[PDB]
Amino acid sequence: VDTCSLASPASVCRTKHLHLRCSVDFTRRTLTGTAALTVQSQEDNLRSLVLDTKDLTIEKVVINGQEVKYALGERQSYKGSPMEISLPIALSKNQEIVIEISFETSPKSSALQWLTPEQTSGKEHPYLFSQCQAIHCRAILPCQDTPSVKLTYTAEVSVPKELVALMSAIRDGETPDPEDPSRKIYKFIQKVPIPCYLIALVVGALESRQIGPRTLVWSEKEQVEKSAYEFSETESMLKIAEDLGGPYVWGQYDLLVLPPSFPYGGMENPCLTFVTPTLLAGDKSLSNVIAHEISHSWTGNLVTNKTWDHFWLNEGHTVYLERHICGRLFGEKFRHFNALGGWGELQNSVKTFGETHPFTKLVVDLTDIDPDVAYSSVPYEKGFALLFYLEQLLGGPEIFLGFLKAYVEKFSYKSITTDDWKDFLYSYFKDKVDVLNQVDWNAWLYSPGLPPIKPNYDMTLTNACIALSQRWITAKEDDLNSFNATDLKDLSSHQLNEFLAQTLQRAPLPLGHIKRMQEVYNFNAINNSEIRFRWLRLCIQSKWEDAIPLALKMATEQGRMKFTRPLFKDLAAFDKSHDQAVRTYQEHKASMHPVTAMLVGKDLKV
Ligand SMILES: Nc1nc(-c2ccc(O)cc2)cs1
Ligand SMILES: Nc1nc(-c2ccc(O)cc2)cs1
Ligand SMILES: [Yb+3]
Ligand SMILES: [Zn+2]
Repeated sequence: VDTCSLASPASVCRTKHLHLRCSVDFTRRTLTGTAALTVQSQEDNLRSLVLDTKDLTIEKVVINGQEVKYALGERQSYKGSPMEISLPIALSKNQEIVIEISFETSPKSSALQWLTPEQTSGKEHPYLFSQCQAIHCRAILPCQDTPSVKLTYTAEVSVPKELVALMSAIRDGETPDPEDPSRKIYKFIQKVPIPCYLIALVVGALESRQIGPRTLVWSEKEQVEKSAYEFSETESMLKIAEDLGGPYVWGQYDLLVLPPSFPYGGMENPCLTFVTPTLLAGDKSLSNVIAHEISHSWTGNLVTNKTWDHFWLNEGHTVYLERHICGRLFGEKFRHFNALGGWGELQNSVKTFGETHPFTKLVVDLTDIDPDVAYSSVPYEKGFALLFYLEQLLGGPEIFLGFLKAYVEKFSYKSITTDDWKDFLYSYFKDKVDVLNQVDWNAWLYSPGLPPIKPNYDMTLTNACIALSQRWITAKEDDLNSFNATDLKDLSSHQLNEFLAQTLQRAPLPLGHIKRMQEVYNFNAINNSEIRFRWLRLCIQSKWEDAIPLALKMATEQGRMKFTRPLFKDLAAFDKSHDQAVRTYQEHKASMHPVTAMLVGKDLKV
């Protein structure tokens, strides 16, 4: 069972389809309307069912044109409140009914961020976006909020007429709202069954530009041009992904560039990937995030984790595919560079969590744990590490990609656990079971800390990063004069980032070293978000007071948790900025994304 859902499990009943009809009210910061769920009984004599909700106001439940009895249970913290519905007529196995629930969301829905005009690029219109993963869909509409159930959907969304709605679905037309000529209805259809965490909505002053045969970029007008350039590799990435994963089944692959407060680098919403504007480096250097979101169209969206305990299936295989796309575009040495970078990231996470911490396990027990609190790079990189280790063990990339494609084919449109994956692994590689039995499965899947084996990594592109990092770490005062801008001349932006990543691992450095770095490399001028992030962390942890306003600024002017959370932690750990960190958080709290607010608050112990 899914310990994160309070709804009837899939073994009792299954939602087949959602029809959503709602209106977006910016003045009230509410979504209001009806969720019509087509539900199929999996049991004989079914007389009631339970749905997940969180901070939803229920007006009525209608079945067969009549109002029916329902009750809301006690709130169970982050899980929300179970909604039990008494069915008018007992259902047979496989019998389907339609249950139409009239509801309204709370302004504090953890699924939604409502932005005032002053929080947008254009400063004229408000903006709304959703983020349902893992378990926030219940904060938008009543549903079986579990990835074990996959449904198709249709929607009509009424918005002020000067604004545009988009969803994780194929755009199916727009018309004036016949109930209100100040409004427009946008229509949507998602014909491929999906888990409900992939339901998504944005409403705002959006413009679009075409960047490939099946891709429009959407954003506020101010970001469209930069976005179209930054993500121009999208179609070639899709073509490579199709070669590795099989047919792209989703029709459209559009991109939405969100305002700065979007909490993740991206979110793989079907037909409409959501991305952070911190990707806009000016040189396409952060495009691996697009590769990653594209790869989710197979691993995650087609083959889905059955519960959140098995989230590594989603993330590990997606990083694996992502690195193959990047490897095809830029070479195998680059795939290895990124892979080795990912091992370093895993080192950080384990060091930070503690090597006995339950959240360093590949498969976790999320019973009574808020998945938002458990989220980290561990399922990404430990997942990737396992697959890359298996790749090397089992005969190399070409062979392991054969498994990958077969795995996607096998489990498409289904939800699976680590058991299912392991069973199919053993089935596909039955001719190599002897090899497979040398894998320490208990350690890999269920033990905390670093993996029992480190894969083999090509070092070619990483050597120069390590060389320069070590020069700085081993430098004494009388050596600082030897550094100059020519040191970076043969480094790509990826290599500069990794140089900073390597050096940050040994932080603090002496304040004199860090001042010299700025003097010769002018890292303060770099706008690449990844590089700037690591540089500012390096400065704060090395106790450079001058970096305080820059770190505070980066932490608050964007909201990607990858950056914001460690920036606030570093600022709180520096005695000179500690009070500033806490105060700044308290001042920005109200206008932050609700999940980010909560997590930063936890991090700051406030
Ligand atoms: N065997 C060795 N691995 C490394 C290494 C480990 C992690 C990184 O991110 C980068 C390099 C240095 S020497
Ligand atoms: N392998 C691991 N997966 C997780 C995890 C699982 C589900 C989430 O929503 C967030 C994090 C933590 S450690
Ligand atoms: Yb010396
Ligand atoms: Zn992902």
